[PDB]
Amino acid sequence: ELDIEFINSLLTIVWRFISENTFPNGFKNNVFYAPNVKNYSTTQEILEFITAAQVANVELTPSNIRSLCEVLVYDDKLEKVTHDCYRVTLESILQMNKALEDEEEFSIFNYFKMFPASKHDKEVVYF
Amino acid sequence: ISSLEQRTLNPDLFLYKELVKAHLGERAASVIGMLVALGRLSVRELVEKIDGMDVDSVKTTLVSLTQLRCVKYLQETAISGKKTTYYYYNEEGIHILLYSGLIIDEIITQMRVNDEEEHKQLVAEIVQNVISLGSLTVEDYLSSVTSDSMKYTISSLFVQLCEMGYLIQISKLHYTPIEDLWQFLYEKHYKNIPRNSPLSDLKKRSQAKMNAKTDFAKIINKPNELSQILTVDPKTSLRIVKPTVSLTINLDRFMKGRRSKQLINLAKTRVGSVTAQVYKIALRLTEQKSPKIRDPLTQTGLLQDLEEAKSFQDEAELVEEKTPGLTFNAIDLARHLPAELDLRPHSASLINSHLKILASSNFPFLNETKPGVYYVPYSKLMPVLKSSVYEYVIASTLGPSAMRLSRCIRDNKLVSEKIINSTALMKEKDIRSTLASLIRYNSVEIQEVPRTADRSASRAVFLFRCKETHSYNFMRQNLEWNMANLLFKKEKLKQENSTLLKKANRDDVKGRENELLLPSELNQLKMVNERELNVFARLSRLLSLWEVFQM
Repeated sequence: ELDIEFINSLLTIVWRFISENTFPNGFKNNVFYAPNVKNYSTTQEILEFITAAQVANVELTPSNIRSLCEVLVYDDKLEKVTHDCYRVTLESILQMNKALEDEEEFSIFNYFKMFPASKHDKEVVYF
Repeated sequence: ISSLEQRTLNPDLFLYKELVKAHLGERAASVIGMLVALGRLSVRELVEKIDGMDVDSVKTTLVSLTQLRCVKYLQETAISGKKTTYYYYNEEGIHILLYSGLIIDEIITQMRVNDEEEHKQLVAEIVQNVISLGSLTVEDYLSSVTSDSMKYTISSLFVQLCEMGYLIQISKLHYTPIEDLWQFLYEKHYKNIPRNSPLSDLKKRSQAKMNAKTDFAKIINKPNELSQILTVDPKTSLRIVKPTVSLTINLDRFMKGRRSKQLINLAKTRVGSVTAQVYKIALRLTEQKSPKIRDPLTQTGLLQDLEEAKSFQDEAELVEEKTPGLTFNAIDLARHLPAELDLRPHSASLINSHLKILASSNFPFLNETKPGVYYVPYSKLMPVLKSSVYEYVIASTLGPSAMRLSRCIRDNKLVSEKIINSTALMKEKDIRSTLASLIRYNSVEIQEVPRTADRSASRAVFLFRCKETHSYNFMRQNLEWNMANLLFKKEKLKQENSTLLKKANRDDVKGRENELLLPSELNQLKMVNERELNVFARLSRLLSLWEVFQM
């Protein structure tokens, strides 16, 4: 509703709850199953859960929570599955912060910085 | 203090002049600088462009650049009959100078599955001078060694390594340009016609073409055909190398193994952690028979029409699932699956359990024809491999919010800013800032509407495309410039510390416990060779990002 910045908090517990259907989250510190378990939960289950854990807003309505999770398939915190449903990707679980691997690009979160030397490379410099 | 002269260089001319000025001298860079900057060149043309070396000192370099595969010449003549060699450049002779630390530490890690031995020091030494000399036979390297206990050992691993790839013999096809190798081969199948044949000219064109298409694929696989291995048990050792051939290194098997290194890294962030290891051995088996990272038939022309690109996509999707090496099942993985996997003993049924999960992900890791028979797609995953790593280099650098728009513009594919803040959830000046810091790169274009007659921006709404190739070719060479800038500051640092490094080589050949010097510069030498190794650290880190868009 003209962008109250409370909505940055509600989709996180939406994201946390849709992650709970994948696996018990105590293993991320790593058991997974075949495609016989139902790791996913359709949007016609969370829309009751968001009314179950109710917020003091005015609508709590469906047919736009299906697009409120579409920013989380744009933020790549969950992927779509079975043409109408959504489930949390593996890479977004890694927000909790061992021989470190040889420069995976996909761990953008844990690569460190450096006090100013001369031999660095920045993206902009070819401007 | 800010390198602005180098911001205006052609980032492939600025790269290729730096991968030879550091390795070769400053005379090889002057020759190959003109070859990039002027295309095809003779010898009598190079002596008019360089102006500072004569006709024979350039011929000192030309017989040395062709030794290191950095020149892909052609010896052709005109109709008058003068045979004038037009030397060219080639990139894969320069990429072996670029990948040169990765090639050694790839063949080390690939030859730890055959012998638990110090070959990781020993096979690294034999590959160290197949690159530094470019082309060589085996017996001249066998001439330098003396002990037959090791001479038989290195001759055993030569044919063992060449068995599974990584080395083929040299040929003229290695030193002839593919587009000029094609058209001469295209004209073999044009003048072989009967004179005044009644065939129509478009069918006359197609008669020359498809006869040459399988003929062009034949010539490329002639060094890929293992006829060099044919030296079978003259006294013992049922297969050894051929002595009389000049044995070089190929890159198309290295880059293919380098592509497979990228795909396991994509899998570790999407589909489990233990099942990605199963995916690693899966692609490692069906590896040498895989198609190239780039069809050389594409760069022969052949895209003037629309249908030949469709003809290329026929055989591209053909080979990824109709090749007798590239069709595998869950039965065959346990034959090369090592110990200590611990998938809670190993059995092929639980293999097929974690082979099923590599099909249900949104990334096409492993689809299947038959329910046991899995295969990895290449025409379908490689155009979504680069799209995934491009979204996180934007996310790491331009913030995570810039990742959100770059995908929201990607699927909506003609979206406007009234539709952005409906399908995004940020404040509108924050939208109009992070979009503004994203049009500066080619990640999005802007599609204007001319509401009036002229194309005025006063009363007009703008739309936002997301072109693939304009956004990628810019990111391809933003890295390539940064890759070359980084070696420029490497060489400039070694050249200004030359009197240190000359003292570090001469006075203290062995006596480096005291340097025969003062401690006020060995610490200064410590912060030189640290930065001299830290710059190649950032090189290999950058080079993995760069080679994605090469495929």
